[PDB]
Amino acid sequence: MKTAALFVSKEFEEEAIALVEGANYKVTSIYKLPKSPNVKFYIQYDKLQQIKNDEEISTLIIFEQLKPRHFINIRRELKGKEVLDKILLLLEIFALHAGSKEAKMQIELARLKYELPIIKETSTIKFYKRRINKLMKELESIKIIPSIGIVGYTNSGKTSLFNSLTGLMSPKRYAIPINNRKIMLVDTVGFIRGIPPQIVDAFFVTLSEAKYSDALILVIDSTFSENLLIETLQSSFEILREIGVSGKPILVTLNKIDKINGDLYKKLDLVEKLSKELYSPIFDVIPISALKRTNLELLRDKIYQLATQLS
Ligand SMILES: Nc1nc2c(ncn2[C@@H]2O[C@H](COP(=O)(O)OP(=O)(O)O)[C@@H](O)[C@H]2O)c(=O)[nH]1
Ligand SMILES: [Mg+2]
Repeated sequence: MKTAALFVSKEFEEEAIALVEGANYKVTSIYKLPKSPNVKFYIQYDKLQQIKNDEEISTLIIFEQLKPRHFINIRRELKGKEVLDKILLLLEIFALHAGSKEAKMQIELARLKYELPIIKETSTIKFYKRRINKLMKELESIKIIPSIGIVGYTNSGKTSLFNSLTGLMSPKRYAIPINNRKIMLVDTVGFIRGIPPQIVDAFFVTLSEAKYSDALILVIDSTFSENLLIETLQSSFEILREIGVSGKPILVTLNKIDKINGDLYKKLDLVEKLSKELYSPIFDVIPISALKRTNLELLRDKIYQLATQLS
């Protein structure tokens, strides 16, 4: 596929894996961040030589923000093999999920702005600012069958749910038949934790495409403690309100129920009471396991009923 070597702290590893896969990479190797980073190469020189020459690794991904000197030196070595740091990784995730011209322009504006300090540390500078100025110009100027979008935080199992329904391009829109009805399933970008300031506008503009969909499926990790559940739901419904989602039916799926080892009904009833406190209209709240294929027919049937309600 696209294979990545990923450098990440233990604290972020789980999260960064799910991010790398949202950027359509397979993680084929994982290393901690270097204790004592290399002034030139950030990662160790011998490691960089191995990755340089390993035709099974297409891309180096470092879950941190790299200095311009690191980019210059890494890109030199890799010789056409790609390096993403954390900002460029998330811009890649956005680029793969964005279908609108406005989002595409914000992503490109961010990527241009991020290259500037790299070029400055290396006329080209002038070429880049003219494009940056043009896009900013055009952005300030633009400012003046049923579709169900899948939303939720990273690692909640949005891709697992989509794959499971589809039986599986960018952006990912995939029509499926349920009974006698055709339904368009839309992979929206996730809610993302810890978004670097530089890319917040590209993030929100990409996410705000969720308002194109007739209805939404909101995916929530059931393994979360009760107070983490409350917070996740408060923040999901916070964000949806602020991007201008209003009156769209929302089907909430409490996922990963297989991994709960614990009280599913109390979790379910908490999620249901709270989601209905925070938002209207809630279509329904159901428990599933997208991995273990638990309650998939329930999910199926509820997507069909919701599609019947929309039509
Ligand atoms: N145990 C369990 N794991 C799941 C389930 N759904 C997804 N996952 C896993 O959790 C991680 C996040 O899943 P993914 O579908 O990519 O989440 P996303 O970042 O929101 O798209 C992946 O390792 C999935 O295999 C589930 O129902 N149960
Ligand atoms: Mg995913």
